[PDB]
Amino acid sequence: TLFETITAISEQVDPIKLNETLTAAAQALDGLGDKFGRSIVDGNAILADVN
Amino acid sequence: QVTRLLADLGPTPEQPKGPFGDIIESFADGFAGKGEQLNRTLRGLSDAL
Amino acid sequence: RSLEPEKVNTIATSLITIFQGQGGTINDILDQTAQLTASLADRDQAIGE
Amino acid sequence: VGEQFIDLTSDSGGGAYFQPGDTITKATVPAEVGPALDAAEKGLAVLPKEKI
Amino acid sequence: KNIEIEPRGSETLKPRGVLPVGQTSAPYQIYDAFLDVTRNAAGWDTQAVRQSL
Repeated sequence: TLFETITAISEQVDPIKLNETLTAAAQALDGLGDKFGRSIVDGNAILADVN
Repeated sequence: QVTRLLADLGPTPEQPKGPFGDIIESFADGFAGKGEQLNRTLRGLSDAL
Repeated sequence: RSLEPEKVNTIATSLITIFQGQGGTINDILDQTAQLTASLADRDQAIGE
Repeated sequence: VGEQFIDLTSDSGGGAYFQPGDTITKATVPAEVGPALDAAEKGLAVLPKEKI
Repeated sequence: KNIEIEPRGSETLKPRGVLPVGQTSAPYQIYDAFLDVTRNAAGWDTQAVRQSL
């Protein structure tokens, strides 16, 4: 039963689409994850000054 | 550790499908048909920015 | 290697902090930005000119 | 595969010692394989695969 | 355990030839995998993870 359930999930995983999705997500923020958070903080300050 | 993770993050009477089941169900229902719209929005945002 | 407890716990606590009770706020953001962007895009020819 | 045994674990590692004929009333037992298998099967089964 | 060879290139590997360290790899042990997954799962705050999901 456990093997059947894992096989049922694995048939639905479809690794090609997962591969392209994960590749796009990893290339989205490959070298700038601190930069995005710093930008969110900067935008928080900007909104606090503009509102 | 296997028993602990299966009990903590598994199905409960309150949450029959479990955390992962609920999140995959909500993400599949919450983005059903919005893939093309999201792709177009992301392309436009990237170009403009 | 991607299941390191420090990163998982930090991300989990941060998501709990950020998205707790913010459904109405995000709904308001989406509605207001949809209306504003639709009104702005209705003047596409004017903006181009 | 097996080879069960019993371990005596003391965090302090000092002080008073047990005397012959005494009894240790505090103990623990590892999680059984059967409940873990059942929990894994249920947790994997409740996931909607079509939604995946 | 066993060694798997994937032949590449045109030059013949002479007798007593030594493959470079950069062309060889060591296995990822099963006990290493169990150690990694168990040690990582030990430190998880499962309540926080479930609440975040």
